[PDB]
Amino acid sequence: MKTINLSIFGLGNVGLNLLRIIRSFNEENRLGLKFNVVFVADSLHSYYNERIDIGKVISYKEKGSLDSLEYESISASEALARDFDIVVDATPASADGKKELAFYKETFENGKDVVTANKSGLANFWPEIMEYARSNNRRIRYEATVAGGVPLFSFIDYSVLPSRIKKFRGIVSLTINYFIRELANKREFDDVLSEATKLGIVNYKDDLTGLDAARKSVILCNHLYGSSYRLSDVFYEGILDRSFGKNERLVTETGIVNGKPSAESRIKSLDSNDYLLTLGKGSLGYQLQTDTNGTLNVSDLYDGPYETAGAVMNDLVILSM
Amino acid sequence: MKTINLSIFGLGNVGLNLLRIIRSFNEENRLGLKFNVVFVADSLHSYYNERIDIGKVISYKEKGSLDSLEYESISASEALARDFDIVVDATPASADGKKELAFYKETFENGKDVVTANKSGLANFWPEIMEYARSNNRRIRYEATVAGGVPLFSFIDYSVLPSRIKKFRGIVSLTINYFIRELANKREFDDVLSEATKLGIVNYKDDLTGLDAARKSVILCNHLYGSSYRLSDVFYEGILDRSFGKNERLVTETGIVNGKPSAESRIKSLDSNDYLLTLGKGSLGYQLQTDTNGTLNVSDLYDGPYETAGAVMNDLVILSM
Ligand SMILES: NC(=O)c1ccc[n+]([C@@H]2O[C@H](COP(=O)([O-])OP(=O)(O)OC[C@H]3O[C@@H](n4cnc5c(N)ncnc54)[C@H](O)[C@@H]3O)[C@@H](O)[C@H]2O)c1
Ligand SMILES: NC(=O)c1ccc[n+]([C@@H]2O[C@H](COP(=O)([O-])OP(=O)(O)OC[C@H]3O[C@@H](n4cnc5c(N)ncnc54)[C@H](O)[C@@H]3O)[C@@H](O)[C@H]2O)c1
Repeated sequence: MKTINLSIFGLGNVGLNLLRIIRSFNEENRLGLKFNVVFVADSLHSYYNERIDIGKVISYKEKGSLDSLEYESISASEALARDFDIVVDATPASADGKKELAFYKETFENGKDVVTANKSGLANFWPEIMEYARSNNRRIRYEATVAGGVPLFSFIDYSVLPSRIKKFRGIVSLTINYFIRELANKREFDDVLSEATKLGIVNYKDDLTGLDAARKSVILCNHLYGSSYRLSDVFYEGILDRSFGKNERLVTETGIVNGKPSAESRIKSLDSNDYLLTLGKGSLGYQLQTDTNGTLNVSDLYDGPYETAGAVMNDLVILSM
Repeated sequence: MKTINLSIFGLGNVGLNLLRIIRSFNEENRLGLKFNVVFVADSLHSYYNERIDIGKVISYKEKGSLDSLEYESISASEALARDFDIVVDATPASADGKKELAFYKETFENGKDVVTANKSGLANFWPEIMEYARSNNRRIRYEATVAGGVPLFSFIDYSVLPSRIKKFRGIVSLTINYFIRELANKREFDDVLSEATKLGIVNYKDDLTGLDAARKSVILCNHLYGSSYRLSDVFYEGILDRSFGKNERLVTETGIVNGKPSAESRIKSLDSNDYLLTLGKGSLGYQLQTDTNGTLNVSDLYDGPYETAGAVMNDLVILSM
């Protein structure tokens, strides 16, 4: 009954599952919403139509066959100037966040909101993105940038409204924690890495230096405390010679320390009854300590891109409803 | 900056902590909200004022000294007819739900919304309460009726919007589970009960027959599936002669079974790695399996009335923001 129009940038693990979800949601939902797609782009294609056939785009991407499509081809900038409501950024994260910054600037100025799974602009240029949003009276949500499909920003925004002090501890970076836990099994780094490569588990540098965790901690700290931090404002460390205990994890923590928001990702030996120790190697989870709503433990069972796309979709519904 | 006016019915473990929270929230919040209280009632007092002094009401209730107050005394019905926005029901749960039904009817017809921690009207007269709300274009929220201060209805309503099949399993009834676990320690019923009484842990009939769980399951199932069930539509059981295993809990489950919403509270021996087995005796928690947002585990560490009042307060903010 209410139609919301989208331009989707990126058709990979997240983007392609988002298309599948949008299709099912359109057919099934009890929210009175319909999401129409007017534009899809990947690294090779940039297709516009008043009513993109989503099933066709899915089927042709699955067959490696978007080459075969009839649609208008227009550049990202032209697409932002066409009539629609929301941009979805499911593209690769740049090293410096500049491309994401420029893209959100142009999106906002063209009068559209942003939902992003890409953390790069937010981790490097948060106050600039927020200024461009405010300036243009637009909004951005970023559920999927931290803790994938486990509700986190919607949880903070709608479930614990009365709490003022919130403090966060979590496993939000899985690959480095996989490596730590395997090394704690008394395996050699080279053997863990070799197998992880064959399994598709891991250029693994950003993960294993703790930088992935650091980028997420910027977004989390800024959202929680209204800080305007970038990467240099947070602490992080990684694993790139020593042995690891069974109770060691790279834990990401944010809170107010000495009157100042603080964010850190550190390798710690946890107490044997710590909630975070209970999480499986594929499980994202966190403990959120609040002053009015107690201390809450939240996690999923198995992280994956379908659930991640489901977080993007929750943001899309929040913005629309 | 935006002022919302409340009438608070009940000044006990929940009600009195709600007053304390409202005071701190008014002083501290970054949401641009202020909650003003125009009316408070307990079993002895029914005080109205354009601007009730909350600190005074707290201090006089703590001293057992509301007798000493100057304010207008008016009946609940007169209070509902005065100008305000929301009624908070933090009163005792009736056996049959009729008093709660009549009270919400009069609240809605007088043009005010309801936030309730009392489960009784909802467990017995859900479709009637919902019809009276719809009829009068009013709203009711009930976060605190099931799983206390652990976000549950706000979680469903704002964090997993895209998911259609949701299925729920949880420990939502703590006292019966306390008794089960103590009995699993090879103690005698009479000794558990005697100690529990001295400790203030437990007329314990509704808890130990599983009826408390059953009432909560009605509310949960109706919220999840849009059913209009009452107590006779759900299954439940209790402990009121045999021995109990270490892995037995009274688990409350809801889901679609054979195309029909189903809700059951049953004593089950859980598999040793079940999430629900990880919860402490003071911990409410649940696992929510969804088709678009994965399977989510959520719990608190220690249930209590302050956190429960914090759930009431989250409902108040949702209704107002
Ligand atoms: N579960 C996850 O995979 C997960 C979880 C959280 C966040 N993310 C983030 O979501 C984003 C997408 O991840 P993914 O796994 O889908 O990546 P992917 O590599 O599977 O897909 C990237 C997609 O973007 C496309 N693309 C590349 N350059 C483009 C351009 N200039 N314009 C439009 N499209 C372009 C690619 O062709 C591909 O379709 C990343 O920034 C990632 O960090 C992913
Ligand atoms: N943490 C918890 O204690 C908890 C958790 C979930 C739900 N609840 C529910 O919240 C409600 C309140 O629980 P509580 O622990 O605060 O109970 P309580 O017994 O501590 O307080 C009940 C309050 O209601 C007052 N009251 C009694 N009759 C009244 C009337 N006719 N009008 C106005 N006030 C009246 C009492 O004097 C008292 O102030 C109950 O329905 C309970 O089932 C409580």
